[PDB]
Amino acid sequence: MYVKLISSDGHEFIVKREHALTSGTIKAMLSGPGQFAENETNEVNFREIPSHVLSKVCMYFTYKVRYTNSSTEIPEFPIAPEIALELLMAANFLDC
Amino acid sequence: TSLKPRVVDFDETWNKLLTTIKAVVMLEYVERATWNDRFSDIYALCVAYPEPLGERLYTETKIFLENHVRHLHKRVLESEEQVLVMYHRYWEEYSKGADYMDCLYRYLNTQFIKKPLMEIGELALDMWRKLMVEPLQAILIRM
Amino acid sequence: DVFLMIRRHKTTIFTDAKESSTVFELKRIVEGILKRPPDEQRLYKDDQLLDDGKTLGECGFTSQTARPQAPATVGLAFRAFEALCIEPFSSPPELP
Amino acid sequence: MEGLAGYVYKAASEGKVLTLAALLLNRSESDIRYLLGYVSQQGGQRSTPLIIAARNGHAKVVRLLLEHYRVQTQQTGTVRFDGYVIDGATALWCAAGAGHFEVVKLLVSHGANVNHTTVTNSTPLRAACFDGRLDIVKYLVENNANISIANKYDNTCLMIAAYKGHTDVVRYLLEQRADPNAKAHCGATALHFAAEAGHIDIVKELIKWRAAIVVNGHGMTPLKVAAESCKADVVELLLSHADCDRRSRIEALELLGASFANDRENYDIIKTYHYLYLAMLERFQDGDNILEKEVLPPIHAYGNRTECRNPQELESIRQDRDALHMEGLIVRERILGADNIDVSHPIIYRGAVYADNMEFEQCIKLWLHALHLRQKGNRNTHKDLLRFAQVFSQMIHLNETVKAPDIECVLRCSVLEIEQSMNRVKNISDADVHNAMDNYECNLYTFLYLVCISTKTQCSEEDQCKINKQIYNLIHLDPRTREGFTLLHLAVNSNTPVDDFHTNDVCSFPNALVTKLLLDCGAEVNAVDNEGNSALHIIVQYNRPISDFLTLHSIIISLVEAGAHTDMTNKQNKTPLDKSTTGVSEILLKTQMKMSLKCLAARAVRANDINYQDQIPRTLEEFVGFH
Amino acid sequence: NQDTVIDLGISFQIYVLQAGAWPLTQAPSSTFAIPQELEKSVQMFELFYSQHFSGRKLTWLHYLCTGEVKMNYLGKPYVAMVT
Repeated sequence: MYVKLISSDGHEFIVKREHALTSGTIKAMLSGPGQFAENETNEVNFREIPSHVLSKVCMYFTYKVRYTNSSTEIPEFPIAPEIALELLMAANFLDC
Repeated sequence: TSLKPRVVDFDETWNKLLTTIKAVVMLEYVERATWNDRFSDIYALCVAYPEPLGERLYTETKIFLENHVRHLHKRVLESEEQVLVMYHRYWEEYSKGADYMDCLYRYLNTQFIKKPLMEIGELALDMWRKLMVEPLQAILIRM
Repeated sequence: DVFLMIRRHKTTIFTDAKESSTVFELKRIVEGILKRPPDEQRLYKDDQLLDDGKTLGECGFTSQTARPQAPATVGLAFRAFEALCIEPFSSPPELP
Repeated sequence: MEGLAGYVYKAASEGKVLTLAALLLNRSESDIRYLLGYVSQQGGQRSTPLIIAARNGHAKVVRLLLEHYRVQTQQTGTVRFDGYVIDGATALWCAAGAGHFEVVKLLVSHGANVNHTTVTNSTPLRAACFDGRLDIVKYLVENNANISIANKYDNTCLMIAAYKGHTDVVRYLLEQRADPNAKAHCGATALHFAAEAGHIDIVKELIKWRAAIVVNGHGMTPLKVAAESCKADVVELLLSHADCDRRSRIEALELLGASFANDRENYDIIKTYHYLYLAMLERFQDGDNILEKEVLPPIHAYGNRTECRNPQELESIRQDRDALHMEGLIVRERILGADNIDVSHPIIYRGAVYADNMEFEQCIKLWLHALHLRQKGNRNTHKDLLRFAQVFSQMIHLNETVKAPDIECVLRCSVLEIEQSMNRVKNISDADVHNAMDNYECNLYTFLYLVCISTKTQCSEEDQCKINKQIYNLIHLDPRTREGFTLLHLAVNSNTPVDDFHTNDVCSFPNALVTKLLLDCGAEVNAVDNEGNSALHIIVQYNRPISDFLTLHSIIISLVEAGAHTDMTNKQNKTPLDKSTTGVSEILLKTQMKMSLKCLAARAVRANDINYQDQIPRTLEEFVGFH
Repeated sequence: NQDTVIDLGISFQIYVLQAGAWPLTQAPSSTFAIPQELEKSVQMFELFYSQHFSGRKLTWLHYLCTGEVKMNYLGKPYVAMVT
């Protein structure tokens, strides 16, 4: 139900499995060998992306799950200028 | 240490990736940390700078798949006593390996292959058909 | 539909709940997904303690404050209660 | 001065003396020489003040200009305003073309330019012959000017005088030892070029001077050229030659009867039957040394007739008009061959007549044969495909069934003709590149009309597969108009022109069926034009969101489902949401938007102008480029 | 095909039909509250219809519709079909 996302800089992020399956690359990582079927950790080790971009993509996962289809009230995603151009490559890697 | 296009040596990363995909195709136990590291290596090789090693990676994967399918072909051809049992076991293993490898090669399929060539799982299935059951068509059908 | 970014050193959990609810089930679900004894949950909002029976809407965050696009941090230091040692996210590189 | 140049041009346009005296004096020498040696640009065309003096008949002003000053006649200017407007001509050329003898004689008397050669090396004798004034030609001949100056395509003055009512010029040429056997670019020895005009006296003069008979570049004797133009008098005169022989006489009479059957100006079916009867009677008159017909196999376009090898069947079909028309078409095709320029136009006229009487199937057969012949001849069939789209739209507007193989054939022909249109556009640098681009745009529009018609016609699975194959073949060339519009953009754009004929009743753009068919056939849905607008950028700009909302809804879904980006930007950095300019289109797009983190991150990168060169994967540099 | 197994707990057989074609009329306001047992089914179909048929709003008729009833408080006797 809950999967674990570990950044390169030691940081650990835990989000719901349905929330983290909206990105194709994490879905591929969870599938295949090493599923680690404890139904609680499913921990994936991201050896490249830093901690802040992983926090932002987890926030994006929750944001997209909440607003996958709603009314016109869709609030904008608060992307800082410093976190851009590093979240773009992160979304390219994750196929978000 | 970052998602930056960098000058990466093809030999070492391809050797590591070849070992991991051999373990995956043979359905042997592979560490999932190494599996995520091979996603990282796939991403690094797909958009490496200044040489976008996507054609090289695709050709090397095709060569490895051809070699693996030919080795299984030789084994199942010399095991004519239970060619069907061996073919069933090897088909289960190769189908699971092809699915898991298409999972591993998702970035290559979505960023170089389609956007023509064939997908890595599709290429694995095509190589299995063209070098595993096409030469063994007569024996498999008749037995 | 409140959204919380629970922090504990490096571990981070993204959780969805309601505005008018107790933190009892919040402690229970983080106990379930953390595999720890249920007596060490001491939630901290802006480095201060809060009541275990008071609703989390009045605890310091609400729908207008806590959003899926930008959840509010909640420290979850466990009793060995330990001091709040929430590791900050890695700073982005200095853009030109 | 440009203003002074305009002032002296207006002064010479009125043919005054004191105005030009005041406007060309009290100054230095260099500016005056520049003024008298420059052209003024009026109406987009450049002409000398001497040109406007000679054109309006004001020869007194140019005579006083030659008396007072030393103005030259070697100024470079245009030729005429009658659809030619090519430069390089001298002042004496247009002076001869103006039809005024006095200005020509005063220009000759001081600095004669009788031997002037333009870019087409056309002497003022060409303009004198075109105007038809005998005195100017006589003076030019007496001024020691060569009359054998042939053009790059060999347009001798005798031929260009023979093309119009200037038999006096041709005569004055031919009793001065003119060319008796000079060919041309198309091999016309002035007799192919004179019989089309039909001036019987000119042909009389040429026969009297023994102009002889020889086939042109298309393998046509001048007798056959006269027979093709439905002109009986020149046919008779060329027949009275004592060397034509019975075979050519019979085939010339038969071709004349054939041409009389299908022609706009000269249409007489009774003359058609009578000339065919005269040709047949001269064939079957002896029984010995007979001249049997080289009967071609029957062609499905002209029904299934097999000519008329007996007078009995010709008498049987005497009162049957459509059989006479098809017989004339068949024998005309046999005589003129299948690779002639003029063999296709009577077929087109017969098809138009058949379509006026709502006989659409035979019209389609005839026009398909004409299209096949013209494509074998490698000529511009942009007007013919428009006619096909018009007659197919009229069948739909009349609720008449349309044959799917006919649609497949015309679509394949349109695809091929668009291919040679692209080849012609690439090959031609600046000769007729505007006409080539107009033909290219017209061909793309006609292909769209044919596709829209094909979507509205019930077709079998194999026929639909063939139509989709032709569409796929055209899409893989990626055709683009002047403003970068791909074939998907025009089917999306509401500004795509529709022909004023029956295509308005069927081909209405935007059309969801055309867009869906193109996307199923593999259209580049993310392709942008020169301005950068994608296929989604133009559909949101539609100004009729509710009148045809069923069309607008069915096309936005198709583009997004095909894979068009709902967030990409043009060269002006405008999201289709921003360029939606309509609440309904914005609502539909926002309903069909599939949000992603990559689009948001790229939009944030582009908004903050972050330096993204060489910091991102090369497959993502384009992603930042349009997001 | 959803990412998670949606616990419908219901058999759903809606008859979706056009607005301007059918002569059905909701001129009275007819204020009605959907009960909680079928509250999940009505919400999932709104997500399904808006995903496959964009730009279509769905007003629900509450008088020309029926179905079986789950009477847990009644001891579940004699399963009935009511509006």
